[PDB]
Amino acid sequence: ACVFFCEDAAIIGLAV
Amino acid sequence: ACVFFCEDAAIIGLAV
Amino acid sequence: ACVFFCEDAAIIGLAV
Repeated sequence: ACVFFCEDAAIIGLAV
Repeated sequence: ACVFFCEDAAIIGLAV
Repeated sequence: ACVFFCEDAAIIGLAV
């Protein structure tokens, strides 16, 4: 998978 | 939302 | 195209 930068607070790396 | 980095060259941050 | 940081393990930028 990939690292998306998404709001989750703050914008963080998110594994998608 | 998530930040995507795409070229138009120049890279741009795309807000989605 | 858009650049994604994806596992390929090492995480590599892919330009989709």
